Amino acid sequence: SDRVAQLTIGNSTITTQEAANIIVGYGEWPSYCSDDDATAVDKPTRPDVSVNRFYTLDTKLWEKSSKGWYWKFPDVLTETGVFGQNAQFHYLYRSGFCIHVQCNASKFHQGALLVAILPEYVIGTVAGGTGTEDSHPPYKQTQPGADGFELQHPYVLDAGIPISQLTVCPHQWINLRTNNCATIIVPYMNTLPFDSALNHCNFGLLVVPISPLDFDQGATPVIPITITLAPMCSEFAGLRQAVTQ
Amino acid sequence: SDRVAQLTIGNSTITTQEAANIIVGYGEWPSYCSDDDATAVDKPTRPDVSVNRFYTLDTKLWEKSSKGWYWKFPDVLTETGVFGQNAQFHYLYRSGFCIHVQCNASKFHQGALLVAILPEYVIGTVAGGTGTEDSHPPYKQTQPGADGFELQHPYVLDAGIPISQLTVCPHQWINLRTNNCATIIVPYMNTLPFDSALNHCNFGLLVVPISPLDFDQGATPVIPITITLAPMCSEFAGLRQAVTQ
Amino acid sequence: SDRVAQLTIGNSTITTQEAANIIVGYGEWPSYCSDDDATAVDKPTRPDVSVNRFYTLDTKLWEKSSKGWYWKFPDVLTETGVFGQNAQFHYLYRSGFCIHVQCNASKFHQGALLVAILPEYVIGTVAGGTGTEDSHPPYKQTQPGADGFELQHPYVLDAGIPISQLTVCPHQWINLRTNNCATIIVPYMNTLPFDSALNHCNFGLLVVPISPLDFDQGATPVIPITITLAPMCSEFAGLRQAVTQ
Amino acid sequence: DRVADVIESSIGDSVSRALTQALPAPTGQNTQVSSHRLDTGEVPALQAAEIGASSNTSDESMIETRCVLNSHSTAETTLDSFFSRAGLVGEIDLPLEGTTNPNGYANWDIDITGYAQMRRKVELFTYMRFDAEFTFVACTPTGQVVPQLLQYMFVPPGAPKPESRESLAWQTATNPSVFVKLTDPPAQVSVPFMSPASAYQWFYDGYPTFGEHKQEKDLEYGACPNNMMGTFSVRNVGSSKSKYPLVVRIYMRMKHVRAWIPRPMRNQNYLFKANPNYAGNSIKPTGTSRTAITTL
Amino acid sequence: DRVADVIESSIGDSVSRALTQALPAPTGQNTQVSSHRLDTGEVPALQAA
Ligand SMILES: Cc1cc(CCCCCCCOc2ccc(C3=NCCO3)cc2)on1
Repeated sequence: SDRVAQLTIGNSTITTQEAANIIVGYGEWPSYCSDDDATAVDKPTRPDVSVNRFYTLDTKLWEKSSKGWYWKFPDVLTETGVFGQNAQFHYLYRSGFCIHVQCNASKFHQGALLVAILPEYVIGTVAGGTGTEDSHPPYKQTQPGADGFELQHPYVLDAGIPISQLTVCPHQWINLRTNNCATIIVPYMNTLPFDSALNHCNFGLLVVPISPLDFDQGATPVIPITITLAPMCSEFAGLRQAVTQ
Repeated sequence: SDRVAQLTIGNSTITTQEAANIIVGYGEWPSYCSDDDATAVDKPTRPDVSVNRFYTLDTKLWEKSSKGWYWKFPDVLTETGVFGQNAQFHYLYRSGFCIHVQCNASKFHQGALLVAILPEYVIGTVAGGTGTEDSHPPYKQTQPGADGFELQHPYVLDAGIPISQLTVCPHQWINLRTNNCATIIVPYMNTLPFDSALNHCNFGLLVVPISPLDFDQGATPVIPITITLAPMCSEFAGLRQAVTQ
Repeated sequence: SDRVAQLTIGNSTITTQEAANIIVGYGEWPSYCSDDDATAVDKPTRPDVSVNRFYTLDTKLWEKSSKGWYWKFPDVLTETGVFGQNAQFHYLYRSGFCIHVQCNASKFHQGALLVAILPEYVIGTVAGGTGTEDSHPPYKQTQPGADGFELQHPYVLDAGIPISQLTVCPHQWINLRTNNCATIIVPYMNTLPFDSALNHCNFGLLVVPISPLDFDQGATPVIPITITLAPMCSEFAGLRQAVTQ
Repeated sequence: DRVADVIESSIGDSVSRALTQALPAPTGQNTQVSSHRLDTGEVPALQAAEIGASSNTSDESMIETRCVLNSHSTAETTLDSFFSRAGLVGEIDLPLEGTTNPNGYANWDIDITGYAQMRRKVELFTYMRFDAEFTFVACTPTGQVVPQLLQYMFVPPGAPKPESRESLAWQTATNPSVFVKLTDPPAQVSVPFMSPASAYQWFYDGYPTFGEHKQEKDLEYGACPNNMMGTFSVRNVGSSKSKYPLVVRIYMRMKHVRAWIPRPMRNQNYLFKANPNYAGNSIKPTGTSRTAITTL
Repeated sequence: DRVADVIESSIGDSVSRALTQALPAPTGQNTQVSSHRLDTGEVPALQAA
């Protein structure tokens, strides 16, 4: 009664028989915005079930040489579903998330993925190699939406910070000999009650292989990793027309 | 405390470490015949332990192409043991059963057998193929005793009825990745308090592979299926000489 | 909550995830010497943590043809650690033991070791083969210390007694399909409150393969067996200079 | 005032934990009624020998049983019951002509491991404490009873061992002697548990010397001085030749027995006293043998 | 006076064990309110056919 679990939100239900408990980001469940914390004077929309549900957005293939991937969050879920819509029509957005990364293999396979939540995950460039050029990461890299982006220098999280310390962040590992999925529940985290789901990304989801995937030849070599996230306590205010970016 | 089990009757004890609970036919434990339900005025014999025990009657080999087998019941246990005797000497017989079908394989094997109890399992012929001939199934087919009989058209249970629906009958599956045996406990079921164990068969035991047996070559290929049944609350009345049929 | 266990003494901690309970020799925990059981009038030393701890003394390799090994006890732990010292400086010694033999393999390996504690384990010679010569086992054989000694005729425990009966002694088996370690806790057992740790060995540790090690080729063939013992309630009296033997 | 780890420090607990208690077993256990049990979760028949404990499965849970009031006694299987039976442990010759024991006297080292029947019984346990009744049956080699007077003297280790039939030690001023005619019924005597240890030790895995332990001294491995009770000396009471060839059979019967640490029963033939040596080439199986495990 | 195994001998019980009871089903079962449940240990959706 700790390795098996079921997550049910909206009209979606995730099952898992090898999970390793659930992490609750910074030990705080997602809440709605207080009356004294808010400033936007208009009564917000709380679609509830139409947006607070499990969107299974992407699948990556883990290979004996994969570097790792990340997904910026507020964004990843735009354009997809009713959530996407409310995020485009409204200026202000607010919401916590239930992230469930899954990836299974056999008892004869081995490997270990680090799954973390890095708030305000600002990306940096290699500065033209030498460090004299003041380059900047492109829209395609800082806000990749679904499909995420692949890391080029995971050791420093493409941002000059050691991944060795990335665990001071809500994390969970996917050790194949132990489990087959991670489950983080992040609350809304920003220095503001609401912000634009479009141009600001509250945090990134990191999935990095720290202990390389490996298996004797002959065992199914296609080992996918699938991301499934679900917004929680979604609130929207500041209604205008629909906006893409 | 649900996958392991021990069944003890008479002087026989069955052990199992991968069973999947016990089914009790139509939710009713086998009982003796009430004083107001009976008609036979003679005081019956209730041998108890000498006949209420575990007879391990047969073994079949499951093959990547097996069609399925059945055993008619009241009968299967005749000629074998003290039960057999009381069934031949007495006209009237009454009794419930504890059927335990077992079949194990490795964690590297796979397959799934359907194990059902079909009451009044009347067998039918293919009617000479075309359907113009009014043929009838032979004694060797309708009352095969132990050794059972192999199905020729399992899809219709050799009786023109879909096996797809056979589950409205006390059943249990033997999925190799899950268990290694089925356990059904059928009560006496007939429209009469007692009947002749000889010419009437209260129900048949069906064992059909719905998901074919399969395994990579090199793994032991002899996968047996063994039937073990035990009468319960056996009662006999109407004593005469011994009769075979 | 019975297959996993942790043993902590002194500054040593043993972990095990496949153990099969703990045996307590003759159902008695090691105790200190009573005031009415003792005779040595000098106040003894009870080093406690400096000697009551887990010494991991030896490793043997189990092979498809290994005969078995033994270790005489009081002795095995001399020369090694602070225990060793107190055993050399003092004439009188007293102490119980927590013996933990470990040996793991894969779920694809198979075998079974008998692990027993034989008190006053006197060794005997083959008597020159014919039985006319009154030979005697050498110091190197009766008191092998760590490294133990290999049995030459395990069937008779090199002492003319059936190993088939060796189980009337505190024992435990290491069946590879079941566990990966044995844990015996022997109390001090002698006909005296204290005795010389040097020239008297209270009991021997037997580790014999009764069901031969075996595995299909290609699976790691180096299967070690490691002995780890820990003195308990060690007491020493009769202090003089240091003595080796 | 204290340091806590000192106030706790359970170091110095003289009492043994136990875990098990002794219960009354005057009769064999009775059998209570059993009935069919068809249920998941409870599996008596399933055990794990690895643990190291004997299966605790009751007849009742293995088959439907009747009720039986077992009043069979267990008195005959006690230690006093089992061991308190006289048996031969020593034999002594006092021949007229020979090289064994002429001169009319003999010194028998008190060691009961010289006769296979009795030896095997006791070697069942590692330690044993008890009193004993020694009986001495003397007569000529033909079993013929003769009018001769002997003197049996127990000589504790340290006392002067007689060097001749007319030795001074036969004054037996403190040693306990017994004078008997071979025509009188066998002499019999009660002997206490005399040992510096708390129990005699059939097996002593170690040495007594404490020295070098070379090859020439491996003679002492297994020799425990707490069992060397001294010698038993006998002599025809006189100055001249006995006139008759004698033999004394020594029978010991234990009583007030306490035994501890049972060990495997002797499997092979015995070769020497206080030494478990066995014939290397003639290592016979414990029991009988068949032609196949599938036939009787 | 008796033999025990005869005093127990449940042989002759005319009543059937049951295990299940019949309940009133005049209408179809109603649907009560549900909310999100994110917890380990409880898995309704998981069954064993
Ligand atoms: C009168 C009179 C009585 C006697 C004989 C007294 C004999 C008392 C004997 C007690 C023997 O206890 C034994 C314990 C152990 C062993 C032993 N032999 C091999 C190692 O153990 C032998 C005897 O002599 N005279």
